[PDB]
Amino acid sequence: SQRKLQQDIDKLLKKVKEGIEDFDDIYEKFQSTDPSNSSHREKLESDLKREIKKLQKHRDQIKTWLSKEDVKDKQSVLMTNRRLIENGMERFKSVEKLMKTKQFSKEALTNP
Amino acid sequence: QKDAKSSAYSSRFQTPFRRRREGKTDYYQRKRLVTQHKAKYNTPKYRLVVRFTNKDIICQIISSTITGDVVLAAAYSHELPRYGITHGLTNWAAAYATGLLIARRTLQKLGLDETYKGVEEVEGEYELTEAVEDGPRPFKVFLDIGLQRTTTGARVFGALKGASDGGLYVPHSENRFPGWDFETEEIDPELLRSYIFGGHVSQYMEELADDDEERFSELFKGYLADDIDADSLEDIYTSAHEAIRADPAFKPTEKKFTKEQYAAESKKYRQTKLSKEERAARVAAKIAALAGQQ
Amino acid sequence: GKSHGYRSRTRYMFQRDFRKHGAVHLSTYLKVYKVGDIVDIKANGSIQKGMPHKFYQGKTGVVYNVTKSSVGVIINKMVGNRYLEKRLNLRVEHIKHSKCRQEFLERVKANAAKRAEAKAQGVAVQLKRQPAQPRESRIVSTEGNVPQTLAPVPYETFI
Amino acid sequence: QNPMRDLKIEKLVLNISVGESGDRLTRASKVLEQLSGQTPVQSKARYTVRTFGIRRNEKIAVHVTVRGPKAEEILERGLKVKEYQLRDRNFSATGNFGFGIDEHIDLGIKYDPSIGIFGMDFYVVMNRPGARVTRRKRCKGTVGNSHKTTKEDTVSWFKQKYDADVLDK
Amino acid sequence: ARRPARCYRYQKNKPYPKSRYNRAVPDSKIRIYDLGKKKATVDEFPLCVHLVSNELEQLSSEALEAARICANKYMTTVSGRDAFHLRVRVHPFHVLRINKQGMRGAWGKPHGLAARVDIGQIIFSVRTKDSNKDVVVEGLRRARYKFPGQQKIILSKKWGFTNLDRPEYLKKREAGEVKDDGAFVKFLSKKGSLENNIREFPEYFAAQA
RNA sequence: AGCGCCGUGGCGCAGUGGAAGCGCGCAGGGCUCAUAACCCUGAUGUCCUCGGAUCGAAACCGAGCGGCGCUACCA
RNA sequence: AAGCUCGUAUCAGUUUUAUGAGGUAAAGCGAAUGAUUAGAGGUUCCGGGGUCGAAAUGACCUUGACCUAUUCUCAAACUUUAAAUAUGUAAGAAGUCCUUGUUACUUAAUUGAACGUGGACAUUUGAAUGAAGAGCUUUUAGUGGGCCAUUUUUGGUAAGC
RNA sequence: GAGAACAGAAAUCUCCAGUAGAACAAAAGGGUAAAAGCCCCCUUGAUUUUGAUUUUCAGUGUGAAUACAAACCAUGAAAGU
RNA sequence: GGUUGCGGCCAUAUCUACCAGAAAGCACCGUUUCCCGUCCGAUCAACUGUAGUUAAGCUGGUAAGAGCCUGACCGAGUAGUGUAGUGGGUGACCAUACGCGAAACUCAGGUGCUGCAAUCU
Ligand SMILES: C[NH+](C)c1cc(NC(=O)CNC(C)(C)C)c(O)c2c1C[C@H]1C[C@H]3[C@H]([NH+](C)C)C(O)=C(C(N)=O)C(=O)[C@@]3(O)C(O)=C1C2=O
Ligand SMILES: C[NH+](C)c1cc(NC(=O)CNC(C)(C)C)c(O)c2c1C[C@H]1C[C@H]3[C@H]([NH+](C)C)C(O)=C(C(N)=O)C(=O)[C@@]3(O)C(O)=C1C2=O
Ligand SMILES: [Mg+2]
Ligand SMILES: [Mg+2]
Ligand SMILES: [Mg+2]
Ligand SMILES: [Mg+2]
Ligand SMILES: [Mg+2]
Ligand SMILES: [Mg+2]
Ligand SMILES: [Mg+2]
Ligand SMILES: [Mg+2]
Ligand SMILES: [Mg+2]
Ligand SMILES: [Mg+2]
Ligand SMILES: [Mg+2]
Ligand SMILES: [Mg+2]
Ligand SMILES: [Mg+2]
Ligand SMILES: [Mg+2]
Ligand SMILES: [Mg+2]
Ligand SMILES: [Mg+2]
Repeated sequence: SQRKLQQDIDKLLKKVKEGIEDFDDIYEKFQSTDPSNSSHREKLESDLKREIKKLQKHRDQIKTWLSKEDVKDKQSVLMTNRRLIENGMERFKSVEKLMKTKQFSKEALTNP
Repeated sequence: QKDAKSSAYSSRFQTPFRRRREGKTDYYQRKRLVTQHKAKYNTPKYRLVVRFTNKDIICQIISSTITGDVVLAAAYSHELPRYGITHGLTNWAAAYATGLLIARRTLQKLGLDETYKGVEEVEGEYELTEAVEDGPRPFKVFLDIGLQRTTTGARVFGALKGASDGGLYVPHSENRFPGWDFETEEIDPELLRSYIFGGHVSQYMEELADDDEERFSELFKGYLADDIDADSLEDIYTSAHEAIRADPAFKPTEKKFTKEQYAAESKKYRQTKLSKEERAARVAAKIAALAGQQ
Repeated sequence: GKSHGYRSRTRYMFQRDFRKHGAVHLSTYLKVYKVGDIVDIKANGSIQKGMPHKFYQGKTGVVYNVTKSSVGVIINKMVGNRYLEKRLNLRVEHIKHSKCRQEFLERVKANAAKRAEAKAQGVAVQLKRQPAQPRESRIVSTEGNVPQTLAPVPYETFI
Repeated sequence: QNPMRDLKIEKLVLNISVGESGDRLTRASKVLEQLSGQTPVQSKARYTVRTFGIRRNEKIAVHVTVRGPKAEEILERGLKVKEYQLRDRNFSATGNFGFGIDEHIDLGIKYDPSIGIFGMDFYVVMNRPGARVTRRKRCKGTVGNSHKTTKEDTVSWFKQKYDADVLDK
Repeated sequence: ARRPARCYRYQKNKPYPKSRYNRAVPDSKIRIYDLGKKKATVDEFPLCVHLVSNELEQLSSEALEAARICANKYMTTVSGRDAFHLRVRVHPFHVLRINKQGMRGAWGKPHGLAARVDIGQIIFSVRTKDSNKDVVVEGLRRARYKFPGQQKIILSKKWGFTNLDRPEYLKKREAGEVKDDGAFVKFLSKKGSLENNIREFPEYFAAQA
């Protein structure tokens, strides 16, 4: 039923918002790690990786909803939460690549 | 070259119309020209057809009929030297004189000659032939250029200005006459008038006579043969204009060696077709010639 | 699921003829229709403006109104238990004259003529058409034509 | 016979395809300016190729068309830097021919240190008097079968003229 | 599986071929259509023998392949492989359908492929010499059993597969207007070009025997 | 049978039109008497197949292959 | 059912003559699109193999494609062509011809358009057959589950589906 | 198809053949070649006032469309649209 | 009757390969000051009809030409079809009666006609 559908909508909406909040908190603690604590750097990577994976599952559910499920009113808020999840994805990708890159690997030797 | 086209292609091929196939008419333009408002039922749409060959200017008044187009008046640049122009039959001055001649000829034929005198004080100014109150409306024709480009400063627009100054009501704008500077978006009456009496040909004559003698002689051997100096061009063109205003009547040629002699003696040179027995005789002769496995 | 559009089931109806595509010609542009005439409606697919419906394709009517580029045609159509009069606005590309009507005009001109000399010399008007009357007594010549005798052929298979 | 059906160079096309846009293409357009003495036209791509590094609607090449005595003298300088030997490939089947030169300082202007090296394509089309019948607007047509320059006609024009030679085939 | 030809026998539906509207159909089981010495000439094989239909029905691609196999096996075991040329003259282009709750949505999936045969239509053609008339007749008699309905052997008096009854074809050959192509012949027509007619039939345009 | 999901490196998985990565494995060097652990590096893909849209995709849209999960109720 | 206006040239579930329109059946594929069988002749500065080979815009053979001329079979959502049956219109008096009146429309224009005045036209008033009256209006009942047979035809193996 | 340095299967240029085998926003079917396609120039008629007509049809509505009339405009040399 | 301008029907007119074309007319052609348009006076614009050439265009003819068109008692009254039967046949389907009636195939013939005006040995 449409009422049950919209209830599940609002539930995943709230879960996405709280996930975005704690992902942003882990991100800002990462940027203020004090990078001498490399173990703390790696721990915050793994934590925001877990949170961004949860956001991956939520975003795939949003994909299926906007594709087939006849959301019928709230395509705006579904698309905005999709965009918030994807900018979180690219932030995670930049951070993850940044600590992946080895200081004398061929890519860093080609272009700084 | 092994690019011979297949029987299926030739069978599915739709040929164009005749005049399109020999590339002489635009049927889109012709349809929009000759389609009449159907609430008039009989009124032909008259076309001032203007055509330019390499050595002649053809200017006709044509109406459209189911059996084919019919003409009402014709004027020819090779008939202009009867009036006044023995040299320069495809210049913009001969185009203007031909348009003036066709306008005067068709109004004289129609009987609208006592009114709509035209201008008679040609000055290179753009005006439309206003309808005389309490009288017949001016004769309305539409310019048929055909296929040439509608660029500014064209001899077809010269014949247009010639018919307009004659007295034919052809609707037109002034943004195609020479001297229309688009930066200023007006017309140049002095430049138009100078080119009416052929100032361009004149200044070319004096520029060549100043600079290059061999070139001037080569391009104007006829002018030097007639001893026409470089500054009588306006005089001879004017005298041509009032000759047009004087006698706009079609005088045919003397027509020597008459039409039956033309049909009989001029051409026995068209090679006649053969018949079935002659074609079979040629086929059998070719079989006899190609007999054997050689 | 089910569609009834303006040009539904009009595929071969609004196709052009084979090797007759392209521009339509100036004969059907220059023919003149006056008020009260009788015309045949057959749509031309190249001109999309002013097309008739598929019902009026191949339909004969009376033109009652003429305007700038179109004519108005009166068509009687059967809906229910009555005929309804329909006023179509059709372009002259889709409108064509009636050769039956022109043949009626040549017949009435011929009839007026025939009654004129019939009155001039005073016998045998006989204007109205008669149907195909039974054939009359004739004589056939056997001279040069002896009747050759025919028989049914036997059954031979050709395959 | 040969009244006035004599082969003449219709036009000569100078084409430089730099492959990218900006500084190099501007300098190549400049090269065409001092070579031809005539404004060049910049040709645009048609679609994207990943390997070529080109993009659709991105200005790729630049060419000039010259005609007459200027085309003749540019053609003479091109044959002089090609040492008057051309290939039977290098002579197309519709009679038109062409070649390609590298390091254009071999003819004409010096290097002009702000411009650079630009190799370039010479292509030359040959026509007999009377190609207006297929190029004009009113009453178009196609040239006859004793026309349409062939490979044989052009190769002979280049051998009768210019004292030039060809290769194996 | 394997529903009978008795329920796929008559022509009840419109022809339903493989097209862009009907995809994912199974392939036919008959893949070879000519058999024996298929590179022979009509010079070599004068007598034609036709297995023709008498009923407006549908022939399975299975029935075609089974009849072709049994006929082939009989002629090769009796008269050898090069003594005949057998061509099957019907191609299975009919996608038969199978239904496989209730009659709701009853439009069925593709199941087969059938040759719709008309009355008087050739099913099998065998061209052979004049001495093998017996063996080609009994091979086509085996073919008549694997094929449903009523069929006939007609001794076709056309020279080979082509056309043109035997005296007419003999006259054409001795006139020389017949050229031997691969497994067929080309004919001289009086409508072509003289030059290419000369270079393709030299014997008619010469005084040869 | 219907519906839905999944198919990406050797394995488990991410991946949004400018376009292929994570971890463990694998390879080379180092450290060690030696092997793990550790340090410095490198390589790795028919993106299930086929076709299409697009200037272009693994992504978009369609056909099949393979593997899962849900429903199959009232008598 | 009540009728009403006329019985005064009106209409036919019909035919003929004339003129249209159609894209089904059939037919066709050495005609376009798509499918499809088999050989033949060729072409590789340009598919994959081998051989003579150092290779060669070299050579020989094998197999794939591309072209040419043929061949076998097909198409509800292919088609050049194209029926039969059904289908529109016309067969006049509200018609035709001649002359000249209106207009603010139209034409270069007493030029046309539409409507007219006044004359002419008949033996049949312009094919056949039949008319049982023709036309018109108002009001209201019941019905709005259908089924069968020939023929055409869709789904289904089929069905008293 | 035949050619031209890098440049090859595909970059750009040139010629020839090319009845449309391309393109026309999208489904499919029609239509279109000096165009209805591609490029360029100018524009806002995708405007105002209500009527008549066609399709669906009860000859109701909605939607869509057609042909005009009265204006005001755009474009074009103009007919026109 | 040829040619030109404007056309009607729109292949009997198209396509391929050759040959011919007196006169005139078209055409190719010669030139860049002006109006004008281009990367390029090639197209377009303007000027001259002069320097020349029928080489092309165009026109006509030829080809057991392709195609297209017309006709046939050529196929064929065949396929198909309207109506009828307490006709046949298990059926599929098929004959008959009264009517209509093709297409491909084959063969034969043909390869633009014409209107208004102007001009031409
Ligand atoms: C022969 N008569 C009985 C007749 C019959 C019909 N209609 C029919 O044919 C019958 N209609 C059927 C076929 C039954 C449906 C008719 O329709 C007529 C007439 C009579 C005419 C008489 C006409 C006449 N003039 C002018 C010729 C006349 O004297 C007058 C008058 N000046 O008043 C008329 O009334 C007259 O014009 C007339 O009305 C007649 C008919 O209409
Ligand atoms: C076809 N016949 C039957 C006929 C029909 C109509 N009516 C119509 O067709 C009406 N037109 C419609 C269909 C309404 C538009 C008719 O109106 C007439 C006629 C006949 C004529 C006969 C004339 C004749 N005159 C010329 C001598 C005649 O015999 C007489 C007479 N003296 O009795 C007439 O009545 C006659 O003059 C006449 O009036 C006829 C008609 O009016
Ligand atoms: Mg135009
Ligand atoms: Mg049609
Ligand atoms: Mg529209
Ligand atoms: Mg290691
Ligand atoms: Mg170790
Ligand atoms: Mg009365
Ligand atoms: Mg009829
Ligand atoms: Mg249909
Ligand atoms: Mg059929
Ligand atoms: Mg057919
Ligand atoms: Mg086909
Ligand atoms: Mg009366
Ligand atoms: Mg009721
Ligand atoms: Mg009711
Ligand atoms: Mg246009
Ligand atoms: Mg409505």
